[PDB]
Amino acid sequence: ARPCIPKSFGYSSVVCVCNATYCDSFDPPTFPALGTFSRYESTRSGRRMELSMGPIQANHTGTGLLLTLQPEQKFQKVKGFGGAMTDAAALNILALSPPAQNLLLKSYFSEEGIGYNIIRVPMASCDFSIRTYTYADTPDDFQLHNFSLPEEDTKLKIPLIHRALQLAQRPVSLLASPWTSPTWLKTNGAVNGKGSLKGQPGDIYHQTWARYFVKFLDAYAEHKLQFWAVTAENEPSAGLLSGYPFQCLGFTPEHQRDFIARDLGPTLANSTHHNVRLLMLDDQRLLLPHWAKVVLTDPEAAKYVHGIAVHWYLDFLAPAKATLGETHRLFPNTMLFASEACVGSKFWEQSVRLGSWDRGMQYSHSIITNLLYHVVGWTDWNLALNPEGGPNWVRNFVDSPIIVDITKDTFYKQPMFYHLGHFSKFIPEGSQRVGLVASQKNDLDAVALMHPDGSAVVVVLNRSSKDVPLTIKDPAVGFLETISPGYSIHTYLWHRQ
Amino acid sequence: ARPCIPKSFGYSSVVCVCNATYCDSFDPPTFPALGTFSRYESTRSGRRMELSMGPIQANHTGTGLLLTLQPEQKFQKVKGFGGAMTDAAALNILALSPPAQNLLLKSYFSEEGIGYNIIRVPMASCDFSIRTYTYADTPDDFQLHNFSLPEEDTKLKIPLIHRALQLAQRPVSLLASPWTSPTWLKTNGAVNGKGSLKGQPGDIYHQTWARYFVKFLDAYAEHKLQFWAVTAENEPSAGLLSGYPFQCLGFTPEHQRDFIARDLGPTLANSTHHNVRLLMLDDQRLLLPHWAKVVLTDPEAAKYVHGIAVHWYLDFLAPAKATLGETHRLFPNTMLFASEACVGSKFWEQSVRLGSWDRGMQYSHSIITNLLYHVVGWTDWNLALNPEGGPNWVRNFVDSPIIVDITKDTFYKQPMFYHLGHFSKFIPEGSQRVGLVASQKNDLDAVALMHPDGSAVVVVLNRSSKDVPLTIKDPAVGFLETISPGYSIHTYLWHRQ
Amino acid sequence: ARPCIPKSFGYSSVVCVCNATYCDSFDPPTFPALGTFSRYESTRSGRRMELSMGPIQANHTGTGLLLTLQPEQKFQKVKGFGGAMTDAAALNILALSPPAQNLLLKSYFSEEGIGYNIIRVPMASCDFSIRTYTYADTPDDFQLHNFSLPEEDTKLKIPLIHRALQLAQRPVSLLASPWTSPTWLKTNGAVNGKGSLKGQPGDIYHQTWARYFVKFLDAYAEHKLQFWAVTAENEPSAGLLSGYPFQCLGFTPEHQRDFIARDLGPTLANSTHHNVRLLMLDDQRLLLPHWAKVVLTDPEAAKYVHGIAVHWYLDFLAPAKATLGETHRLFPNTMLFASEACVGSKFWEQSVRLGSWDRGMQYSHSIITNLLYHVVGWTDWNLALNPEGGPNWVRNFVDSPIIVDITKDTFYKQPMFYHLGHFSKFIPEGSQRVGLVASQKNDLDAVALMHPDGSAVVVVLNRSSKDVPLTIKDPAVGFLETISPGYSIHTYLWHRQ
Amino acid sequence: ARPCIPKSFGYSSVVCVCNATYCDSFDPPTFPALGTFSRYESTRSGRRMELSMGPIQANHTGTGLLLTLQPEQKFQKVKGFGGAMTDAAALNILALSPPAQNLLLKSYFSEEGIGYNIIRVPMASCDFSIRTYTYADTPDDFQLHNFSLPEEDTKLKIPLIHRALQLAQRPVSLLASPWTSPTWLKTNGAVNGKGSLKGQPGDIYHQTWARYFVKFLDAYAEHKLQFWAVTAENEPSAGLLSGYPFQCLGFTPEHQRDFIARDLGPTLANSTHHNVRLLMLDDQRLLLPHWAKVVLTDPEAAKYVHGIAVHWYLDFLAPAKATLGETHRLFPNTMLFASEACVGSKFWEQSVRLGSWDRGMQYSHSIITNLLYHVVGWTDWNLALNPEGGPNWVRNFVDSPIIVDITKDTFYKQPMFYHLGHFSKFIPEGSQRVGLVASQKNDLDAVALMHPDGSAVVVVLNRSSKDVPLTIKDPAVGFLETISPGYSIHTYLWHRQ
Ligand SMILES: *[C@@H]1O[C@H](CO)[C@@H](O)[C@H](O)[C@H]1NC(C)=O
Ligand SMILES: *[C@@H]1O[C@H](CO)[C@@H](O)[C@H](O)[C@H]1NC(C)=O
Ligand SMILES: *[C@@H]1O[C@H](CO)[C@@H](O)[C@H](O)[C@H]1NC(C)=O
Ligand SMILES: *[C@@H]1O[C@H](CO)[C@@H](O)[C@H](O)[C@H]1NC(C)=O
Repeated sequence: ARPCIPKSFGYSSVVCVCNATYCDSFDPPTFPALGTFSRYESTRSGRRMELSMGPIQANHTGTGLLLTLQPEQKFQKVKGFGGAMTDAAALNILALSPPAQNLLLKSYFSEEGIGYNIIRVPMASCDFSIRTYTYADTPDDFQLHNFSLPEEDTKLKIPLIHRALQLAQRPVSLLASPWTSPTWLKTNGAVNGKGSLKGQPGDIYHQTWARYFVKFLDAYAEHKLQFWAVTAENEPSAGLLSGYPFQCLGFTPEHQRDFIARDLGPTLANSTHHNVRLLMLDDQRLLLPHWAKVVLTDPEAAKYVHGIAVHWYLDFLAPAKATLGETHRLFPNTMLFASEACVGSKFWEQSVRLGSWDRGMQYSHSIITNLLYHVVGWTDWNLALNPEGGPNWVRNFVDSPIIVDITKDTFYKQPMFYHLGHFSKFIPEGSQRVGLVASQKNDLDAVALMHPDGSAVVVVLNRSSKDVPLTIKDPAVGFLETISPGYSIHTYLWHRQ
Repeated sequence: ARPCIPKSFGYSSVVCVCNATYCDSFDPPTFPALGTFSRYESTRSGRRMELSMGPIQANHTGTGLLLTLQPEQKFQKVKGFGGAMTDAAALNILALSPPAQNLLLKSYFSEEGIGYNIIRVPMASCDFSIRTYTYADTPDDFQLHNFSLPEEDTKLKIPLIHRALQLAQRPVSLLASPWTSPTWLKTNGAVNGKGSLKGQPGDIYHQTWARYFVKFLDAYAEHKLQFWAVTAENEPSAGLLSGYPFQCLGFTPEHQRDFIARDLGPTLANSTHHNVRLLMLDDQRLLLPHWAKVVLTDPEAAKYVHGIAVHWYLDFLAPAKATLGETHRLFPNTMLFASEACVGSKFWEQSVRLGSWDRGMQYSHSIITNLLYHVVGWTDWNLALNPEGGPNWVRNFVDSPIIVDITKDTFYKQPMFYHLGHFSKFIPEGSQRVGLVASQKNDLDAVALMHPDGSAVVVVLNRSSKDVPLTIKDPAVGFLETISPGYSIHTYLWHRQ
Repeated sequence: ARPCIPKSFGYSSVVCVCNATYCDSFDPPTFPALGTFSRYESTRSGRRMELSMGPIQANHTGTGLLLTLQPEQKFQKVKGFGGAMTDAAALNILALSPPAQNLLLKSYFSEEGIGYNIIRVPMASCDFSIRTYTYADTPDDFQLHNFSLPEEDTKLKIPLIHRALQLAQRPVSLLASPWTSPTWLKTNGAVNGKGSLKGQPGDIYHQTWARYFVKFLDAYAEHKLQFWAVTAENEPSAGLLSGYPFQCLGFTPEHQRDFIARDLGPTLANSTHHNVRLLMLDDQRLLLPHWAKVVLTDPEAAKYVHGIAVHWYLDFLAPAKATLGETHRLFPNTMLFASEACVGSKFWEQSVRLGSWDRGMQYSHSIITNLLYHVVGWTDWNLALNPEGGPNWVRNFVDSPIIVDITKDTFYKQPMFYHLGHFSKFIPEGSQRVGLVASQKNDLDAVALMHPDGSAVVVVLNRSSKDVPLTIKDPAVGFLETISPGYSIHTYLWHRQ
Repeated sequence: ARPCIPKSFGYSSVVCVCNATYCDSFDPPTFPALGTFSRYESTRSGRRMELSMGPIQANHTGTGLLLTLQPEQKFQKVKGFGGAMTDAAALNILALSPPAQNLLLKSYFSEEGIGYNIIRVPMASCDFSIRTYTYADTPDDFQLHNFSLPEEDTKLKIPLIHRALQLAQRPVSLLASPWTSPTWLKTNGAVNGKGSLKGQPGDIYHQTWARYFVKFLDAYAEHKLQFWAVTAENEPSAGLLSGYPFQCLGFTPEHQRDFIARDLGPTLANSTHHNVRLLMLDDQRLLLPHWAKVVLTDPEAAKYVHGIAVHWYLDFLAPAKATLGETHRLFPNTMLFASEACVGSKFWEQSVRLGSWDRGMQYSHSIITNLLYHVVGWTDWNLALNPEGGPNWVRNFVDSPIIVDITKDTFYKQPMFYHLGHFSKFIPEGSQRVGLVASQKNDLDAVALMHPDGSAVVVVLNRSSKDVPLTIKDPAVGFLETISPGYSIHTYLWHRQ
C-alpha cells in the first residue's frame, strides 16, 4: 500500500511524513512460495522496507562472503520488541487529531505497520513527564488509602494502550517500571537526588513500597489491562548518586536482593497478580554480571526473579561478552531482556536529528548484538517525542523513532523506526535464534532466527559504505544470492519446507 | 489572628508557610472613629499586612512630601480583584489534604484572607493544563451535540469555584476565556500555531463557535454557576504567529469585529445568557488604541461589547497613557479591565522564586498604574502553581502568589499574594478612584479611592531603598503623619465623617 | 551571477548553500537605460534577488494601487547598512577553509554581494564571546598601563575587518560599543550583574573609563583601523537590572549625560580621535524620547553627541511614531541610527530556523519602518553564527543571516541575508529618503529614496499571501506597471533624467 | 611553610586561596630515622596535606584491617605525574600578575609544591583553544615550507614551559599530541567532523603528516625544548564519529598501525629526534585490548611503539582488568601510560565545582586503580581553567585542579590538586610498585611503592564516611598503627633501613 512520503531536514537521510489523511503502510504480510525468498530493504538513499522477491538456487560457486545457516544450533526464544508509553509520548500522540492518532498507532501495532508487541508503562512520573507526582503523595499513607491513578494514566496512557492492543493482532505484553516511590518512603524525602527507601527490608517502608506495586496492578486491572512483567525499579543505581536530577530510588545490589526476597516477591506472590513476572536490574549492563550474582546466588530472592532487564546507555564500555555473555553463562535459565534505549543522551550528542541514518544503525546494530548474546527482546524508550525531544520536566531531551509536530497535525517516522521494524515486524514471539556462520571476515552485522512455524528470517545491516555481495546458505533449501548495499538494512524471509 | 510563619528560600524576602493545620489570617476587619486611621504594612524584611492605628491631626508636622486627597475629583468604579482557576491551579490545590485546601481557599476568598471577588475560568485547555482538549473534539459536530465538560471542570474546577463562593462574603464574579476552538473549526487543524476560524463571519463555522459559548454557559449553569462576563478569545493576536506553542485561535482586530457583530453578539443576545457581558481584546495593551478603534467604531460590533480586557505580562509592556489612557479618551464609556497578569519571565530567572520581594513590587506597581489609567479590575493568572511553575504541558515561564508543595502537604504565600491583598482586601466592589495630589516630584506610587460608604483608602508603594517621610491630607479630617519605609507597601483606611 | 544553490531544512523557505568552491553572487552593478527600470525579486517560493527589467510607460489606467513618488519631499540622508564582527562571528568565519572565508566575506562586503558599509565592533567581550575579558583586567590600573588587545582582536576581528574593507568598493564605517568596563571600575566588582561605574562623573573611575575608549582607538589605529563612531555604552539600562546574566555596565540617563559631559566628551575631544562621533543610548527605543530629553537638553552633553543609536528588541511595544518620531521632532539635527537587531530572542522563539522566510520579513519590515521614521542606517547583530546560534558563553543563542557549518566547510545564507541586501545593496551612503504616497490602503511596506546621483530606489515588501498589482508613478518619467507577489520583497531602480 | 587559606563556594569541601602575595606551600621535604613514619593527610573537613610523624612498633595492637608491605613482589616502575599546557591553561596563567604566575607554577613544579614532572603539550589547537589553527594552514604546502609556531606556542606555551622547568628540581618530560592536521590533508577538508587522512599509508599526505611531527619537534628544539615522547594522535577514535565537534583526525586501529609502520615510525627514526618515544592509542581504555592487538602484533608497526597511552574519562569508564590488565598480559613489554584525565559531566553538574571533594576522590581513586593495573604514569588535562571551565571554543565540560579568577588576581587550588599531590609529590620517577596485601575485605583504596632508594610510600584513600582503623605492616620494621578517617586521603612514608 502507501509508500513513504520523504522529507529532508538537512541530515544524512529522509523522514517519512504522516498526517491525518496519509501514512506509509504495508500490504497484509504473505509468505514467499517455497523455492523463493522475500527481501525487505531500507537504505540511506531513501528506500523504506521495500518488498522484492528472488529464487533460492540449488547451486553456488564463488568465493564471495557466505553466511551459512546452522538450524540445529538453537539459542534463546524471542519475547518481542516495542516502546514506552511515557507521559510525554501519550501527550504528543493525543495532541494530533483522531485520524492521525490512528495512523501513528497503526505504524507501531498494526500488521500493516511494524508489529510491536511490547509496551513499557512507567509507574507514575519520570523525566518524560510534565510534573512529578506519584500515585500516593499523601504523607505517611502506609495503608495506601489515598492511592490513585491521576489523569496521565486514565486520560492519556491507558486509553492509548487500549487503542494499541486493539490494533495489534499479536498479543502485546505490558512491562511496568517505577522511577520513584512516594517521598515519605524515602530517606531524603524528595522525588530525585541521592536516597533510598527508609529502614531495612522486611519493615513497613519496604512492605508499603511492595504493596504499592499490587495497588498499581489492581488499578490497571480495573481498567482491564494486565501486565506481563514489572521491573524491580528503573535504574536502581541512579538513586545512589548525589544530585541525581529526576525521579529515582536507589538500591545497592544487596538492597535489591533483600527487598525482592523479603517484600516484593512474597507480596506479589500472595496477590492475585501472582502470574506477573519480575525482572531485576533494569539498568546499564556495565553492572553485570555482578548484580546478577548478588541477587541470583541467594535462593530466597532467586525464586522470585524471572529475568534481568538491561538498558543500553553504557553498552559501549561494557562489551557484550563480559556482561551479557557471562551472566547467561552463570544463570542460563534466567532470561536477559533489553528494556530501554535512546539516542542521545550523551553531553556531546544533539537531541533530535530529523532523518538521521546514523541513529537508525545504532538501533539495529544494538538489536543484532543483543540477539547474539542471549537477549530475548528489545524495548525502545519514548514511543513519540516533539521536535525538541520532549516534553521533559528536567530538559533531558532525547530522540525518538516518531516525531510529532502538533502545529502541523503531522508526524515523522525516522530511520530509527525502520531499523527497529526490520526486526519487530519479522520476528514474532517464540522465534528462536539460530546459528549463522560467516565464511570469511566482514563488516556486516547479521543474525538468523527461526519462526515458531519453522520458517527462516535473517537480518543484515551494512554500516560501511561499500556494497557487499553475499550468499546465504540454508542446507534445507539452497542458496540466496544477494548484495548488501552500503548503508542498508535487509531482512530475508523464506520457507524451509 | 494568626501571624506569618516566615521561611527563606534565599531570595530577597520570605514566603509565609501554611499546612493542613496552620495558615496566617486576619481578624474580621474593624475600623476606628473619625480622627483615627488604620495602616496595614508589608515590608521586604518580613512584615506581612500588619496593622497599626494612629491619629489624623489638625496640625501639619511634616516638611516633606504631601499627598492630598481630592474627593471631588472622581474617576472609575472598581469591579474587583481575582485570579485564574486553570487546570494547573485546581490540580495543585486538590493535591493538598482537605484542611490545607480550605486554608488555601480562605486565604484568597474569605474576609479572614484577602477577599477575592473575581475568578477567571478557561473554557477547556490552555498551556496550564496536563492535556489538550476542547469541549467538542468529535469532528464536524456542527450543532454541538457531543459538547460536554470533562473531568477538569466537573471534578477539579467547578467544586473548587463552589467552595470559593461559599467562603466569600462579597459576591464573586466569574469571567470565561477560550484559548482554542475544536480543531475541525480551524484553518490549520491544530490546537496551537498560526490558525484562525474556517470561512468568514456569519458562516457555519463561525455560528458553531459562537454556539459553543452558549453551550459552555448552559453547562456551567446546569452546575449552578453563572458568569459575569466572557472574553471574545484569550489573546487573539497570538493565533497569528508561526507555530504558536500553545492553544490559540487567531483574530485580526477586523475578524474579531465581524465575529462579534455577525456571530457572537447575535448568538449570545438570542439566549438566556444575554445578561453575560462580552469583553474584547483580552491581550497585551500594546494593541491599543488600534484594536478598540477597529472594533468599537462599528455600531454593529460595539453594541455588544461591554468592555476591553487587557493583559499585563509584565516584564515588559507599553506606556500606559498612550495605550490605556488614549483608549479611554476615545471610548470613555467602554470599561477597561486587566484580565490577566504574570511574572517574570525572564530567561536568566526561575519561573518560581520563593520570597521574591521584587515580583511582589512588580504586582502592586502595575495595579497602581492600572487604577491610575481608568482600569476597573485586575485579575491574576494561575491561583496556585507547584515549585516548578507547573503543571504546564508546554513550558513554565511564570510565578504564582501561592506555591504548593504537595509532598509536604504545604503551601507558600509569596510576597505577590500580599501585594495583591493590599488592594483586593481593602478595595471592595463599587469603590471609586479619586484624586490624590502629590505636592512635589517623588518616588512613591500612590492611589486613593473611596469606598461606597464614603470612607477613604490610600495605597502607597515604596520601591526604593530609602525611607520616605510622608504626610497625607484629608481636607475634611486633617493630616496623617507617616513614613513610607524603603521596600514597603502601606494601605491607609480612615472614616471621613 | 552564480545562482543560489538552495537547501531545505523544513522551515518556510530555503537557504543558499555555499562551500569553498561555489557561492551565489551577482554580476557587476548596472544602471537600467532611461525609460526602463530594474527589478530585484526575492520570494518565499525560492527566488533570490534576481534581476529583470521592464519599460517605464507614458500613461496609466486603473483604479489599481498607485504609489506616487514625491521627489521634492526630502527627509534623512542614509549612513548605511551592516552587521557585527563579534568574537563568535569572527571565530565561525575563520574556521572555514580560506576560499570559503572569502566567499562569505564577498557576500557581505563586495559589489558582487550585498555591499555592506557598516561594521559594528565590540570593545572586548559580550555574550557572543567564549570568555569574559576586558582590555584592562589588572585590578586598579588607573593609568591603563596593562591595557592591551587579546587575540580575539589581533588574530580574529582585526584581520577579518582588514579583509572586509579590502573587498568593499564603498567606504566602510567602523562603529564600536563596550558591554563592560574592567570589574575594578564597577561598584559590583563583576562583568555582569547590576552595577555601574564607581564614584561620580568627573572622578578617577569615570576619567579612567573615558581614557579606555581612547586607548581602544589608539590600539585599533596601530593596526591601521579607524573608527567612524563609538556608542557611550551597549544597552546602559541592562546594568541597572539585578542578576543581568552577561557583560553590562549600568547608566541612568542622568549618569549617561553626566559621563558624556564630564568625561567621555572632553576626553575624546582632547585626543587625536576627536573626529570619531559619539552616539548615545545604544539601547531599546522604548527608552525614547526620555533618554534623549535628559541628555540632549544639557548643552554640555549635547555639544558631544552626534547621534542616537537604537536596538530593535522592544520596537514592538514602542510605536515608531512615539519614540523615533517624537525624538526627531525634539532634536531634528541629532541623527537616529539602528545599531543592533536579531531574531529568536524570546522564549517562545526557537533560535536558528534555517531558511525561515518570517525572520527575513521581520528584518525588511523593520528596516522599512526605521527608514519611514528618520533613521539613517541599520546594523544587524552577529555577521555569522553556528547552527546552535553561538558560540555564546551564557547560552543566549539567536539567529544570524549566515550560518556556518564548520564540519561541512559550508555556510548557509538565510532569507534574512537577502532581506537586508534588498536594502544594503541598493541604497548607497548619502541616499536621501523621499516621499511616496499610496493611492488606497494596502498591506504593502514600501519606502522610496534617491541616490546621490539623482536616481530612484523603491523597496516593496509583501507579507500577505495575496499578489498585489501596483503602479509606481515618478513624475519625471512615467509609470512602472508591476505586481508584488505574496511573500516577496522587490527593489526597483530607475534613472530619472 | 604556609598553610591553606580556605574558602567555601558551597560545595562539600574548601578550595585554598592564592594570590600575588600568598599561596600555601611545603617546607623542603625531610624524613625521619628508621622506626618513624611520616603521614600527610587531607580531609574533606579541610586538612590539606598536613604532616605528622609517629612510631612503627614491634607490637601489633590493631585488631582491624591489616595492610602488609610485600617488597619482594615487584611491578611496574613509574614515569611520572603532570598535566597539560593547553592554550586555555596558558591564557589563564598569564592573565595573572607575575608574582601570582610564579606561585601557581611553584604549586605544581617545585618541591615546595607537588613536583610535577610531566607536561603534555597540544600540537596546535584543540577545543581548549580560542581559535582554530594548525602549524601549516596554507593549502597544499606538501614540503611544509610554511610550517610555523603561532603566538600560542611562542608567546604563551613555550615561556610557561621554560619557567616550569626552571622551577622543577626533578627532570620534566614533555609529551606532545596532535588533535588535527592542516585540513587540506583531510578526507573532509574540515578541522573537526568524521574525517581521516586522504589516500593511503605510504603516500604523499601520510608522509606530509609524518613530517609535520618532525617539523613540530624541530621548532620546539629551536626554543631549547626536547620531547620525551609524542602520541600518534589524540583520541583517534573520535574522528570516526559523524560531525565530531572538536578538532580530530580519525584512525581505525588498522590505519594507525599502517601509518606508524609506513609513515610515522620511519620518518622519526630517519630524523635527529629518533630518541623521542612514540605512544599509540591515546584514547579511552574501552578500546583495549583490541587496539593494541591490531597495532602490536604487526612487527613493522611494533618496532616503532614504546607504549600505549590511555584517557580516563572518568565519570564512565570500562573495567580495569579486562582493558589495562588484559593488555598487560598480551603485551607485557609495552608500557601503559595515562595521558589525560578529567571531570566532568554529568549533564546536571557544573563544569567547575569549587571545593568538590568528590571530584578529588575521583582523581585519587582512579590513579590508584591505574597503579594497581601496571600504568607507569598519570597526566592531568588542563593545568588551569577559568571559573567557567574555559576558555573552550566549543563547550566547557570539565573541571581543573587550579581555577583562575583574573579579575581578582587570584587562583584556587581544588581538592583535586591535593588528591593528585598525594601521589606526584611522593612518588618520584623510578619508584616501583610493590605488593601490599589486605588481610580482609575492606573499603579503602591502597597502593604501595618503593622509591629508587628503598624507602616506602603508601597512599590510602577513604571514600566512605566511616573512620577505618588500620595497621600497616612492614616485615622489615614493624607495625604502623593508624586510622583512615572518613573522606580522607593519606600518604605514609618511611625508611626501611
Ligand atoms: C497529507 O499527506 C498527503 C501525502 O503527501 C497529501 O497529498 C495531503 O495533502 C496531506 N494532507 C494534509 C492535511 O496536509
Ligand atoms: C504546620 O505548621 C505549624 C506552624 O508552623 C507547625 O507547628 C506544624 O508542625 C506544621 N505541621 C506539620 C505536619 O509539619
Ligand atoms: C560546492 O557546491 C557545488 C554547487 O552545488 C557542488 O557542485 C560541489 O559539490 C561543492 N563542493 C564541495 C567541496 O562540496
Ligand atoms: C592575598 O592573600 C593573603 C592571605 O589571605 C591576604 O592577607 C592578602 O590580603 C591578599 N591580597 C589581596 C590583594 O587581597
